[PDB]
Amino acid sequence: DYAKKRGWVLGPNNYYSFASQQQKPEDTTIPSTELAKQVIEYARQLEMIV
Amino acid sequence: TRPANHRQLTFEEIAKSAKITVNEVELLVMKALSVGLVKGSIDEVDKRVHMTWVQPRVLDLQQIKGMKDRLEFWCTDVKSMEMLVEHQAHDILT
Amino acid sequence: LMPYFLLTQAVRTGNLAKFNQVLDQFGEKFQADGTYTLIIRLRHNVIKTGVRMISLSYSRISLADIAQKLQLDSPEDAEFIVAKAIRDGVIEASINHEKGYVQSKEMIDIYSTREPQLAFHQRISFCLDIHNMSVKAMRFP
Amino acid sequence: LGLPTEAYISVEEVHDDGTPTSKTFEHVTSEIGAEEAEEVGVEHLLRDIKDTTVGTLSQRITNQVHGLKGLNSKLLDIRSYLEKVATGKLPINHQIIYQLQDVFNLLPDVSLQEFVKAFYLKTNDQMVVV
Repeated sequence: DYAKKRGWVLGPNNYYSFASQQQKPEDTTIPSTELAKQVIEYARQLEMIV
Repeated sequence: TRPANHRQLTFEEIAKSAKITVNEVELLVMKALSVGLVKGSIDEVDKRVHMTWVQPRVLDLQQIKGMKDRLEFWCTDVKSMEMLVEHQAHDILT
Repeated sequence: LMPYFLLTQAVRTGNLAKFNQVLDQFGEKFQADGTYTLIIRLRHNVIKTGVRMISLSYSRISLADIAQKLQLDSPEDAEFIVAKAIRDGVIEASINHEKGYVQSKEMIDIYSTREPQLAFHQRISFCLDIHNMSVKAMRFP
Repeated sequence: LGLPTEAYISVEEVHDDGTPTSKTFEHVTSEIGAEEAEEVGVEHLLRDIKDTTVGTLSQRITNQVHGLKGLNSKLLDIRSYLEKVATGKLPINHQIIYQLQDVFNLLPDVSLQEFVKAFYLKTNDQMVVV
């Protein structure tokens, strides 16, 4: 029953199936589109008060 | 041939393609560097050559049609950024 | 001091009998305060603190040892309780389900990659908000 | 987009491995100058319309936009040549152009896990600003 949907093998003693390993994959160095937003916003509230 | 991302050549591919024994590949590469055809640098202990380059080669019309699209992406990208900044900050720059 | 100090003192130590003694003594006061959750859960969640201490000190330990360190008398239920603790998020360790091996997470990677500036953004929001609030309500007449 | 003037000088060339030598121009870099008692008249004429000498985020920010305009202009102008040569409307200037545009596509950079470790500079700007 578990074998039909869950991973591993049904009593094998050497389970083979899909893995539940998780990797962050945060290599990307480009939050540039939003971080630029933030900076422009700071410039926005340094001005427009008169 | 290789797509810039993988510009590191293992010794074994060189030896296989030039039909020479492994112990000699170093000297081959060194000769090239000294004449000035290519200008990478080598690490013998991982046994990889890391190549950056300066020499062009002759190119036919099919490659030209090809690289036109690679160039074409760049202009859409630039225009997207200038539009983002104009909209986000017309308040200040006016 | 009279009830709560005797409690936390019993809790850090492993004396269950003294815990029962204090409970018997001051249950009336505890119910009078309307905070009688302690017997409900505190009595049966003591082992969490022991697991936390183990997390803070050691970094690679054989689970066959925690049993003698936390008087569980068996390794398997120790595996169960540690697994439950990690799922609950009290500790982020990992287990080698092969040879009684419990290992801590990776070392703290670095304290200056994208986690810092996330805080300075909040502090700017605060500071600029305060300055605007201050300047607005100045000199009504 | 930019400057009003161009300057050119005439020189012959080796031209190739072997095709006839000829005479054509080459570009030389150009700049606009000033001198005492010519700038004073200019500054007087331009008094009505003026801009901030340095600017405080109202002049630096505009500059970046202007720069992006210019860059995109050049990149679009490359098409009008390279596309029509791909149509075969005009002959290939194999000798020069393609070698330079191989160099170009070689020279960009990449975000390669080592460069992003120079993340540790953004945060040190912020803990002096914010």
